[PDB]
Amino acid sequence: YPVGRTYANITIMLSGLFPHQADKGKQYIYSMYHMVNDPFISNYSYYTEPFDNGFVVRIGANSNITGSSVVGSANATVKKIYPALMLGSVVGKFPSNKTGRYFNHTLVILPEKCGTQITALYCVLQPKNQTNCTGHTTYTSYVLVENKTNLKQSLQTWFDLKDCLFEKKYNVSADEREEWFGITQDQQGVHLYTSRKNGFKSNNMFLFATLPIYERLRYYTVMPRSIKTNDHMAWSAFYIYQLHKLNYLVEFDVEGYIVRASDCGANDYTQLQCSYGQFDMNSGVYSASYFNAQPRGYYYVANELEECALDVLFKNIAPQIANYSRRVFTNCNYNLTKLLSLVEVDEFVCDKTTPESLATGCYSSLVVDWFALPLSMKSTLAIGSAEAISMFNYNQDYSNPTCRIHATINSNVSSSLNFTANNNYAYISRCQGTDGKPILLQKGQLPNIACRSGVLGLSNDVDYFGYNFNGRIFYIGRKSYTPRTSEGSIQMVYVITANYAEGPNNVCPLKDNLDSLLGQCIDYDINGVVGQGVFQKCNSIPSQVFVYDSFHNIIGYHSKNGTYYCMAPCVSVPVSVIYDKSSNSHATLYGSVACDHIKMIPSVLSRETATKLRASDNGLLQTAVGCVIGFHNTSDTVEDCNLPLGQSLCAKPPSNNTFGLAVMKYENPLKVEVLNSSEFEISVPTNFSFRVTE
Amino acid sequence: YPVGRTYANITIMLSGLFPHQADKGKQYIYSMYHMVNDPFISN
Amino acid sequence: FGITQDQQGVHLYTSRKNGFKSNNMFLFATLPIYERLRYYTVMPRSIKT
Amino acid sequence: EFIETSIQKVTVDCKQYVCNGFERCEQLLEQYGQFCAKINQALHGVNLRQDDATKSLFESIRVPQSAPLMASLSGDYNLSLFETPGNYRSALEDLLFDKVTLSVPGYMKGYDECMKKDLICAQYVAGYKVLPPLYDSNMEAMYTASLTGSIAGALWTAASLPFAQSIYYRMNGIGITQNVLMENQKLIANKFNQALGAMQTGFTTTNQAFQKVQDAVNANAQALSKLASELSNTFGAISASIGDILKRLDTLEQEVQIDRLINGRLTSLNAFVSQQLVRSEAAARSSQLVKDKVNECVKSQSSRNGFCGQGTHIVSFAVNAPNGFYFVHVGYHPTDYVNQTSAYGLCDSSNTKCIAAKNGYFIKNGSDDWMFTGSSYYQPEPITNFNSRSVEPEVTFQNLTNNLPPPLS
Amino acid sequence: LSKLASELSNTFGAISASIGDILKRLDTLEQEVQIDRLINGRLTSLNAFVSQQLVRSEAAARSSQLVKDKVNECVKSQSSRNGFCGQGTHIVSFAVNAPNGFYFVHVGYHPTDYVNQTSAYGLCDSSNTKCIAAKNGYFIKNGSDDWMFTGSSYYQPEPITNFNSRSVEPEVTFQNLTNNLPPPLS
Amino acid sequence: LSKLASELSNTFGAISASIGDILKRLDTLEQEVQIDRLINGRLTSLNA
Ligand SMILES: *[C@@H]1O[C@H](CO)[C@@H](O[C@@H]2O[C@H](CO)[C@@H](O[C@@H]3O[C@H](CO)[C@@H](O)[C@H](O)[C@@H]3O)[C@H](O)[C@H]2NC(C)=O)[C@H](O)[C@H]1NC(C)=O
Ligand SMILES: Nc1nc(=O)c2nc(CNc3ccc(C(=O)N[C@@H](CCC(=O)O)C(=O)O)cc3)cnc2[nH]1
Ligand SMILES: *[C@@H]1O[C@H](CO)[C@@H](O[C@@H]2O[C@H](CO)[C@@H](O)[C@H](O)[C@H]2NC(C)=O)[C@H](O)[C@H]1NC(C)=O
Ligand SMILES: *[C@@H]1O[C@H](CO)[C@@H](O[C@@H]2O[C@H](CO)[C@@H](O)[C@H](O)[C@H]2NC(C)=O)[C@H](O)[C@H]1NC(C)=O
Ligand SMILES: *[C@@H]1O[C@H](CO)[C@@H](O[C@@H]2O[C@H](CO)[C@@H](O)[C@H](O)[C@H]2NC(C)=O)[C@H](O)[C@H]1NC(C)=O
Ligand SMILES: *[C@@H]1O[C@H](CO)[C@@H](O)[C@H](O)[C@H]1NC(C)=O
Ligand SMILES: *[C@@H]1O[C@H](CO)[C@@H](O)[C@H](O)[C@H]1NC(C)=O
Ligand SMILES: *[C@@H]1O[C@H](CO)[C@@H](O)[C@H](O)[C@H]1NC(C)=O
Ligand SMILES: *[C@@H]1O[C@H](CO)[C@@H](O)[C@H](O)[C@H]1NC(C)=O
Ligand SMILES: *[C@@H]1O[C@H](CO)[C@@H](O)[C@H](O)[C@H]1NC(C)=O
Ligand SMILES: *[C@@H]1O[C@H](CO)[C@@H](O)[C@H](O)[C@H]1NC(C)=O
Ligand SMILES: *[C@@H]1O[C@H](CO)[C@@H](O)[C@H](O)[C@H]1NC(C)=O
Ligand SMILES: *[C@@H]1O[C@H](CO)[C@@H](O)[C@H](O)[C@H]1NC(C)=O
Ligand SMILES: *[C@@H]1O[C@H](CO)[C@@H](O)[C@H](O)[C@H]1NC(C)=O
Ligand SMILES: *[C@@H]1O[C@H](CO)[C@@H](O)[C@H](O)[C@H]1NC(C)=O
Ligand SMILES: *[C@@H]1O[C@H](CO)[C@@H](O)[C@H](O)[C@H]1NC(C)=O
Ligand SMILES: *[C@@H]1O[C@H](CO)[C@@H](O)[C@H](O)[C@H]1NC(C)=O
Ligand SMILES: *[C@@H]1O[C@H](CO)[C@@H](O)[C@H](O)[C@H]1NC(C)=O
Ligand SMILES: *[C@@H]1O[C@H](CO)[C@@H](O)[C@H](O)[C@H]1NC(C)=O
Repeated sequence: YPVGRTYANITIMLSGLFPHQADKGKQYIYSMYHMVNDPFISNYSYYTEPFDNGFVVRIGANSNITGSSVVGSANATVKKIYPALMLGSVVGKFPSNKTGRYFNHTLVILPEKCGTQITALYCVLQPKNQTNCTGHTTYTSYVLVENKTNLKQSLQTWFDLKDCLFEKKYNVSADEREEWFGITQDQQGVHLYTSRKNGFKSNNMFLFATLPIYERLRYYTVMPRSIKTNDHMAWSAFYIYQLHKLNYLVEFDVEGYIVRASDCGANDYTQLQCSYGQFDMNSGVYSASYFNAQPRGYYYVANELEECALDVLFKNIAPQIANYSRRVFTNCNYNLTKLLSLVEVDEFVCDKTTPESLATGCYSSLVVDWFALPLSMKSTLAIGSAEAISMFNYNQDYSNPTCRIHATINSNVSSSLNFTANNNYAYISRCQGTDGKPILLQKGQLPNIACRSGVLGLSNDVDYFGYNFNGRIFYIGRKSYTPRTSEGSIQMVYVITANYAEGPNNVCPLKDNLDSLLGQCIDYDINGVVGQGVFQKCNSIPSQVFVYDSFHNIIGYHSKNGTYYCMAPCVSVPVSVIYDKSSNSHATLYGSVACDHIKMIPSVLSRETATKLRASDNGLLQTAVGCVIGFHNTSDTVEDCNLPLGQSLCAKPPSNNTFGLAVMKYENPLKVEVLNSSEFEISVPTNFSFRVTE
Repeated sequence: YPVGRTYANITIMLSGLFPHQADKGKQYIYSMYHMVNDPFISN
Repeated sequence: FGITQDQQGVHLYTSRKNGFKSNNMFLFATLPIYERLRYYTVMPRSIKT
Repeated sequence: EFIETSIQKVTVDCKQYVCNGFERCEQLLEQYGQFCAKINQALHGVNLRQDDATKSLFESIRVPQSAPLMASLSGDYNLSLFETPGNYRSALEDLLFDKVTLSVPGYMKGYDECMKKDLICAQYVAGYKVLPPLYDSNMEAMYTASLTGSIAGALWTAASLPFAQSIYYRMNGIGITQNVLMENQKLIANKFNQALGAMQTGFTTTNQAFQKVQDAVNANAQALSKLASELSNTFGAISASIGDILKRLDTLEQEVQIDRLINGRLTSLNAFVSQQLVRSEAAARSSQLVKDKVNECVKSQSSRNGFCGQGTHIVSFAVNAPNGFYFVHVGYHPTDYVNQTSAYGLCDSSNTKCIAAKNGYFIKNGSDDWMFTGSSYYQPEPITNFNSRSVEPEVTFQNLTNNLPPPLS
Repeated sequence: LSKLASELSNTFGAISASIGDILKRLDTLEQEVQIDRLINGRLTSLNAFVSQQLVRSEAAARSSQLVKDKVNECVKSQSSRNGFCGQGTHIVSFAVNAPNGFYFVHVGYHPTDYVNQTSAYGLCDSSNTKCIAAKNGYFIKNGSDDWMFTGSSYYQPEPITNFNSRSVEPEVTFQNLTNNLPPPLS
Repeated sequence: LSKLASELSNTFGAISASIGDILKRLDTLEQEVQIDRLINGRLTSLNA
């Protein structure tokens, strides 16, 4: 049941953790003692199954009947037995080369006193170096055994508990009805769900415990349990199903319980139900969506070129802000770790990008602007600033993705790679001309050459100096600053501008197959172009790589080896579901597509159509409107059709269980012939009947 | 040609640096030496 | 032939690219000149007869 | 004159259109409600209503009796434009479907050439699909051919007549007198063929009615292009590709950019659905109009001006069109008029019995000897009991005694 | 109505669909940003409802004119046109109320079995002086001669009588007969 | 006509209904943000 919000008598779409439809799960059986007698077990301590968003256990079921004892050959009444789980984060091997050992802290769930109390202790299980117990060279398995009348005292024999956090005890009333138990881990902890909340009158599960376990459990196993007593009693089998992140369409009843759901990707009819958000449907031809077209792969290629010269940022002297230097990097692969390892970044300001995505991602160029500037005046580089820095020294161009990195270099690293700052540092505090107005600086431009030459010429601070330059006199001003921290470190400012385009995208991150993923929805990352799509091999300019469409949709890819790949969106083939309400049968129309294409994309279809199309062939007919699956050709002609398929084409519902593919026939009127003679033939009735037309 | 994005068989409304229609511009012509010395140029 | 200065440098355009089958111009060079150019002039020359 | 009675039935995959199969976008779309289910139900509703409208229209067009050999067995009336000759379409239907610039999508294997090698080819990338029509192109043409073969039934209270006899009975009830038709049979057929030839040679950019057939196709194409053109718009985001937004930007700002893409796609889909509803209303009105036009003009003769074409109606032919039905109305257009005078009704001086003109006027030939002519053609003739009736005497009736017509003597 | 009512719970990208929760949780600068994106969704819903009501008013006006025509052509009098007033040939129609409109019950004349026959445009003697034509029927024949008259919608051979055959003009395609001529033509 | 003409004075959440005042009062990023919500209102008016 979805925690957080309670619904009642409605029908909505959920996106929680649910098992997929018709999942058989894993079945586990518990045995008795023989007929001294010995435990009987089923190799259950060797499997460390993955957690994978938790699981769900069908505790009980298959009860109240005459079962079979596992030992010998005998029959007895089956009773409900509670499984004991064992959940941990890291696995390993026992010192017998036999798997099933959980290192570090281990959540252990196991019932007490013939299943009337549930104990969930979470701590480390150290093996006990004895004979035939865990931790020796001679070891088969650990068995949790208990008579008829505590399980933890049987756990003390095999394992030795140490440094143990908590032990939660929960009370459960003994019964024989089928019970649902589920486990799920979130940021708050390991939630526990059971069907015994709010009375016990449904199979829905509500949260009853939240154990604090803040590292993720990745594995779980089952204690092999045997109960000391052939034809005495029998124990039920519990089934464990995995939880997947997927969508159901659920329907709540009047007391707000889930009475029916619909796995969206299971059938074609459930794709219809999930696409229209309705359970009870009317007969007709519909339009369904894909609820099983999630990506199942990955592909990444990029051009491999020489390393960009990012080492020029850490040589010569640190530039002044009045005379900063710019470098543009093209047609090379860049490694930004060479920039970010020698500096101590403590401020970044980015737009249209992030520093996490500046390291990856392919651009068309890489413009880097750097100068020395103290951190105390880092607000003068902020957007909208009215200081003298932003109008005469450096105006940032915000039309492109940028990252302004305020970083510092300590004296040890800077002295190692000869980064020095000993000359005077200054900025243009005034750039007026002969006329009394300041010369403002355009976005993304170097300082004005008339003011910059004069400011770099002087060596002392002055506010209204009269410079000459060449011709007209410019009245300039110079103000000094110290970029070096009194500890010894130097403070820098790096502005990195990234230019994206639809072209070749040559500059790519530096790093140290597609034929196996053909026909499936995959995540492709080709030359900085990301998206989703299936890939085929079509016939082939093999230098522009991405052939486009008039709507700028990518329709094909030219590989580097020479082959031409044929991409399409994962949801591209239109699907119509022919549903008949009386027969409760469904059929599928793949409109306007020839029927060779469906056989080579079975992964993106529904979960039942994939298994029908992967096991042998046949069942697919080529009509005038597409390729139908679930039909059969009947060569029957009809005059009216309640499920019109297309171009004068019917669909007779069944009464195997396949729809009949009929055609519409034109009922000819009563043909009369014209006259050459004077006499003209006529058609007169001789019998009538009243008919009504409302 | 608009760099950064290609197009193929489509009428699109562009924007950029283009010359205005029916502009004569400035016409420059080169020559040889005036009549093999004394080269002949304009200003 | 065409020229254009951007924030990434001075671009150079010519119609000889892609086999020289049209009058459209495509970028073939990007000089690393980050000073914004204000003026241009035509240098006179004369070839010998 | 052309009437457009069919909308373009399309189905849009809402989830693929809005979010392109990205789970982050699909997580953000669920806070806008149940948009995709509502849009799917609206498109299915308009498609179901269009199918029902087509079924009802063709059930109204269907005629219980027809003569398939009537259009070929005729006199000098060159009726080969509507003659059924593979393809079951007539000459005019083929001309209409060939002269229009209509790109019919491949219904049987169109995905094999749209990809693996254009609004018929952009539906597989933009996540919509133009549904195939309810009836085949041949089956619609058999309905039209049966209607055309059933035109020449008996106008009075079925019965099969030649085309020449039928247009004779139509023009007799027009007002043209009995004796004019027998004397101008050849001239009438030669005048009919000239008008049909002029309509045949006028299929250019000069007639407005065929331009309406082109504007219907252009309207459908513009609607589909407007639906498909919002996949490239960014709507203020960094790019129109959701994957590029997911790669370039952090978690907090991806919500803002993906939401501003989502709102644009929602607006586009809602505008398309509202346009489909308005076009469905127009199609319903035009379907009722086509029903009335067929049942009145094609199956009878009009007594009302303007309806069934300008002039005065004689015969009408209905053929199929790319988006609706095409009507060819043949009218009676007189050219030269003669001024005359007549009377409400003539009779003798005793006023015992008085008569009135039937389907014409009592013209005067000289100072006396009143004659009768047709109401649409000039042909004086003696007054006969089959072109006049006995009516009540009136105070405005003419009194004559020198020459009495045989009804009066 | 469900579309109008169920879009109050849509957050439209905000943190919540409740104005009070937004006012409590957020500062006065982000409150504007979140309340505005709720407001845009509500305005879109109201404008969509108003436009839909306008289109439905258009449909209601067209259908009201249609119902007026149906009543005055079907219910108060029988109709001479096919297809209208129900399929078949109209005889009588009944109009009753419906939830959102009106319900019409059209009763039609639907023939079942047909008999082929031959008839004539007119019928007169060898003198071709006066000729008659059938009224609401055709002049059928039962053999070599003795032309008779039947109804146009039911087969019943009846003798030709002056109330079911009007006198018309002679025509060149009319039959000539002098053996068993009907009393109108004798 | 009044609905067409009177929705040009609505700010739709922006600081002003005049583009020139927005360009005078805000930096580049907020100019891009605030002009777009005026643009959406004008597009909605024209489409309506
Ligand atoms: C981008 O630049 C960074 C920094 O220059 C590269 O990281 C460097 O990677 C090398 C390769 O592994 C590391 O060398 C290793 O050194 C240890 C001893 O220090 C040695 O035992 C290993 O066998 C190996 O040689 C190096 O330490 C590491 N430097 C830093 C600062 O992380 C990075 O590899 C570059 N990117 C690419 C794609 O090459
Ligand atoms: N010792 C012992 N333990 C058990 O748990 C046990 N369980 C059974 C239960 N046997 C059966 C037999 C048939 C189906 C069966 O037909 N199930 C359907 C699903 C439909 C349904 O029953 O609800 C199936 O899919 O197989 C199930 C359990 C029998 N002997 C036992 N013996
Ligand atoms: C997981 O278990 C390992 C041992 O299997 C722990 O490693 C020990 O840590 C203690 C405390 O720091 C040391 O005194 C031991 O020498 C370590 N032994 C080994 C073999 O590494 C490890 O600390 C545990 N993990 C956590 C998070 O506690
Ligand atoms: C086995 O039998 C017991 C009783 O004979 C079943 O328990 C009942 O289950 C129904 C099902 O809803 C409840 O309404 C009753 O209240 C239960 N009675 C008791 C005393 O608990 C049990 O469900 C049966 N097991 C199976 C698997 O059907
Ligand atoms: C201002 O910066 C520029 C470049 O950042 C300096 O120009 C360089 O000068 C050195 C030696 O003078 C040359 O070797 C380089 O080739 C020059 N590079 C460029 C791009 O011109 C310039 O010297 C600096 N001004 C001052 C006063 O130091
Ligand atoms: C639950 O919904 C059904 C219709 O699905 C309705 O008939 C019934 O009254 C509802 N229950 C309550 C308590 O309102
Ligand atoms: C376990 O494996 C190790 C090496 O893999 C081997 O030396 C040892 O004998 C094995 N022990 C057993 C009980 O198999
Ligand atoms: C167990 O003890 C024996 C001897 O007492 C020793 O040889 C062996 O290594 C021990 N094993 C472990 C896992 O401590
Ligand atoms: C069962 O009882 C016997 C003695 O009654 C005892 O030896 C044995 O350990 C018990 N089994 C357990 C506790 O699992
Ligand atoms: C569980 O049961 C025991 C004994 O019946 C009792 O002491 C304890 O308080 C119970 N705990 C809860 C949570 O009900
Ligand atoms: C620089 O390196 C030297 C030698 O390792 C060390 O003594 C000094 O502390 C380092 N500088 C800083 C700031 O830690
Ligand atoms: C720094 O300069 C000195 C001066 O000679 C030189 O010896 C040394 O190699 C330089 N170091 C680097 C990293 O360039
Ligand atoms: C590619 O061309 C060859 C040459 O005729 C043809 O046989 C093959 O079917 C083509 N493949 C595709 C995918 O078009
Ligand atoms: C069904 O069979 C008939 C006759 O056998 C044939 O004409 C028709 O093409 C077939 N339909 C399909 C889809 O194969
Ligand atoms: C008319 O047809 C109906 C049904 O075929 C039949 O029951 C009835 O007897 C017929 N009447 C005559 C007079 O043939
Ligand atoms: C676009 O391409 C098609 C086929 O390549 C061509 O026939 C057409 O002339 C081109 N231009 C336009 C405007 O459609
Ligand atoms: C009818 O017209 C067509 C072309 O309009 C011509 O080819 C044909 O010969 C004509 N038929 C007669 C009988 O004149
Ligand atoms: C014809 O005579 C009658 C009776 O004498 C008279 O009432 C009527 O006005 C006369 N008509 C004309 C046109 O004079
Ligand atoms: C009847 O007789 C008249 C005059 O003799 C002739 O014109 C007409 O064609 C005849 N009718 C038939 C059907 O022969």
